[PDB]
Amino acid sequence: PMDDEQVLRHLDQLVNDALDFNSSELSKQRSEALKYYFGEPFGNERPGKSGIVSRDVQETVDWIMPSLMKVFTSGGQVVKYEPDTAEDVEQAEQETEYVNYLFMRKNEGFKVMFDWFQDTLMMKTGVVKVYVEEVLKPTFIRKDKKKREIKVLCVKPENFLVDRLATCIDDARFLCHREKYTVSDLRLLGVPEDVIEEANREVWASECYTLLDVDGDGISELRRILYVGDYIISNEPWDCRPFADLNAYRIAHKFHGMSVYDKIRDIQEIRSVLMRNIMDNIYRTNQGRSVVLDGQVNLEDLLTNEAAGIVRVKSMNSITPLETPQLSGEVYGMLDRLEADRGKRTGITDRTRGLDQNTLHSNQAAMSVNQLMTAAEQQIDLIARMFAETGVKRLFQLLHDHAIKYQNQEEVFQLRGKWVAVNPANWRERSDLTVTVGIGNMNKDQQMLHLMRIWEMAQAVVGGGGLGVLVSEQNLYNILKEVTENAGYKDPDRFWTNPNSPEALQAKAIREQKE
Amino acid sequence: PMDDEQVLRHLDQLVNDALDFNSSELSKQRSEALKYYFGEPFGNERPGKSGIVSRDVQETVDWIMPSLMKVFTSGGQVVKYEPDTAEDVEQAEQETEYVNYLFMRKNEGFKVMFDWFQDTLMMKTGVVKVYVEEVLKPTFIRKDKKKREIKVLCVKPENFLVDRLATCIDDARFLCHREKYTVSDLRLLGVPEDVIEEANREVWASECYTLLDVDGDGISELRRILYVGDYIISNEPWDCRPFADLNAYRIAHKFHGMSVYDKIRDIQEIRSVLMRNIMDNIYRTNQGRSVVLDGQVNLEDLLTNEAAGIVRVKSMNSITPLETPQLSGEVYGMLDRLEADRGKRTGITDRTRGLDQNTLHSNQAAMSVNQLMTAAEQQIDLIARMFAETGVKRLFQLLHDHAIKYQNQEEVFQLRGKWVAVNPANWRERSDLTVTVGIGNMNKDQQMLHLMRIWEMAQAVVGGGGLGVLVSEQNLYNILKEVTENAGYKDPDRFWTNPNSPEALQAKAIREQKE
Repeated sequence: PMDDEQVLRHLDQLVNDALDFNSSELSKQRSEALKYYFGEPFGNERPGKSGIVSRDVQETVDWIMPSLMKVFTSGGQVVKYEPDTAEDVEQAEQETEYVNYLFMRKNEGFKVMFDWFQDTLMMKTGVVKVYVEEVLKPTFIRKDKKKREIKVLCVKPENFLVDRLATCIDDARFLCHREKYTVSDLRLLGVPEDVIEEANREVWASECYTLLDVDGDGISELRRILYVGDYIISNEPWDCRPFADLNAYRIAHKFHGMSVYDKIRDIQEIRSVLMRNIMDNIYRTNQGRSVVLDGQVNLEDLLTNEAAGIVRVKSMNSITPLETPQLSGEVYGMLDRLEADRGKRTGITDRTRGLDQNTLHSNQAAMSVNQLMTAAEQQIDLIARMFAETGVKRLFQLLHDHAIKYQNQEEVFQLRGKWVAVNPANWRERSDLTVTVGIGNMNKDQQMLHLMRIWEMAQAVVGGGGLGVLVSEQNLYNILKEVTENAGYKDPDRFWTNPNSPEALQAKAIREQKE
Repeated sequence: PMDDEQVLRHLDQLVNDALDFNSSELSKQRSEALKYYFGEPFGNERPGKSGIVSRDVQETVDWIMPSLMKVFTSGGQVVKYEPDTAEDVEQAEQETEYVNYLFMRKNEGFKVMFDWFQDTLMMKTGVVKVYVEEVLKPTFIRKDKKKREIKVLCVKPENFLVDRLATCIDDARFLCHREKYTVSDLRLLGVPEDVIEEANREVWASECYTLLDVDGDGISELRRILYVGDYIISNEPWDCRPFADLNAYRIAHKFHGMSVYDKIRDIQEIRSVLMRNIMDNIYRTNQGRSVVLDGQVNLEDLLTNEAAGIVRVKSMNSITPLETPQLSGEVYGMLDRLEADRGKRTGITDRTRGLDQNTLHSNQAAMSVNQLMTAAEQQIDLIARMFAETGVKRLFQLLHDHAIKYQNQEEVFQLRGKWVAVNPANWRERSDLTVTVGIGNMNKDQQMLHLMRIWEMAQAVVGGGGLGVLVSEQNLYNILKEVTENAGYKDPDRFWTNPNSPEALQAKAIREQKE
């Protein structure tokens, strides 16, 4: 109750414990993963022997990434809102397009997404941070005064201290983010002096989000602490934690899931060892092994690698050359099956290429039954599913950060017009069904089903019954509209519009009826 | 506060530190990469033995380049602007076409692009510089006076000193560019004397971009310093750093990403060693290995390579010829799989040739499912995506440097007419979606989907319902306009225009109605 200095030492103790545990465990694991990625020697390499390391996780990551970026960083259809039925187009589409328009094309593009995906695929956990800034450009043309802009950035997860007893973002009692916050930022804040650590002195700082009770009452809400160096700090009650913390594999109830390294390290070790053995056997067979006596053949055949062929002995005549058998063809098959198993584990793409010109293509029905059930239920779809289910948290965080206060700014969603984004509703609910393992039909198959099935059905309806009783031009407009949606030229470039418009009235009730 | 000379020594210290660190680390890495590229010996070659070096990064780079040139140096559709809806054609198309027309066909062509791609694939980072000139030709025909022309150029990245704590272009506190700026340029500037270092004395100069506080206040904005030789300098507050610093692989939060060499050096080493071993084994088997005594067979078989067949000994009769086994066909498989793995890493194009004449071609739907999902999610697409998202910064830099003040010059975009380029808007937003991993359908697939699908859809609409209520002639003109867009004869060579034009009035209300 009424704590002002003991909170500083308590936070310092918590930060020190987090540093020790996180550093030891996660730094060890991530250093192992990074050394595995860059083909660093494992430590068992022998002097005077090749240190051949078969990079195996590099290709795995480089083939996981393009699928995820194709399925995510293409359009703003990743997440919907689905509000109450009558009021949907008023805000749900507007708010979804707004959060898409500010996450993409407004916040460093998808570069943050690339760094986030590297963090979640390499450091076993990828997390970003959402904060605000202020634009005060005194240009008296584009006088954008008092622009409290929202920015999202990756946090270099080595500086993402958090207690282990969370198992979720909204379950931790303490989160620490280590930043620099150089002397320029401190001077802007207003502190008069410096700490132990030219104006810029590369000082270190930290930010703490934790729930406590400093008002002499029960446990209060979240508090943000600008604990830099045990000095003038910024303590303030907060509302929500702006973090996303992917894990990319969703292990049982522990916070940090495994990474690609954690499940392909054995494959990489086996492949590297076998490659070293193969090339060592080749080198030994070419160089040759022989037993020589002491006192004769002192020249050790001049390393036996001299391009002369003359050995010379002294006086001894025998020399015992031992034979090292050459490895059979089974090892080639072992490498082939090792690569096949590595692919089967996560990168089920086979050779990641389609340069088989002799092969042909044939479809029986439903577009080769959905390309053989999406290449037999690719794990990539599940990975994207959970990636989207966790980015729902980021999208909600940005929606809240706009609903508090951003600006009177507008969008370009197929037509001009968007009011101030400070009075939407949160809707407390999001949906990402249109991406992945759910209904989530990929555009190339969703459009095939849609076009073929529904179009032939509609043609049969028009020919047989009539567009009056059954589907009319109003719904035929949608039949074209999602087709153009899959084509990408949705509203303005190919109108087809005719919902109920003044031009539609002339087109329909003048020439089509009085003809 | 009020610093006029300590800034010189501070900048000198920063430049010296950057020189030391950048030189050591990056110069070592780039020298290794360059030696690997030109097939230079690795240092482990033995005297009197073949120094065969199997070049592997050469073909990789020579296959990466053409895809980049095809996807970038073809048309001005790489980057759009997407402004507010109502005012789009007024400036967005105009400004986009202007920046394309000034970067291309006006500034050295794409040679800058070629050098940029070599720099970003060779030295782990490719960066260009954008500056302004002043052409004052007194040709009193083409009186081109006050030609504040903007020019871009690659900067030979060995002269791009920058601190390591940036991790981004607009995050470094200090950027240094080393130039020559010979005595002619110094005399033009107005300095009276020379430095330690014929009129031309190949003098050395440097340009510094860094934020400081020299006005006795808080840390100010960026300053440009003409720090040449610790002499008369040109200090001035600046606005934006004109660099783009491609990295081509987007490693985790460090400035310099890895290059092709950093991931194919192991493959090159393995292939070179294995080829050397193979040819050494062949040469040894042809030459042969035999053991001879001392004092007899002193002629060492005349190096055993004489085309005579007569050996001669002395008086002994034994001779011990040892047998070196010949390499089996398993090494054939090792070479094949090594080439396959080198391709699968980045150069996923298999032999880059389609002279398999016995092969055929067949399609089930969606044009062989989009050439099998773009050859199974080509890494080239992701590389082009990141290049576009990084060159967006360069395009914005050019737009700013032109919108500040350039000239009253015009364009040839499908028609004459373009006003002065000093009053556009920056729009603070760019889009490169029409190229790459996003919706971004490559022209051959976009055109197939668009043309085919939309064409049977429109024909069915016209036959069944009618062009009146549904899609009209205006939207059919858009259909044909994008069809020709995919072909390159867009507006004038095949008009089809009829949007609403003086000829369109007679086309509609005279022939089509009174027939």
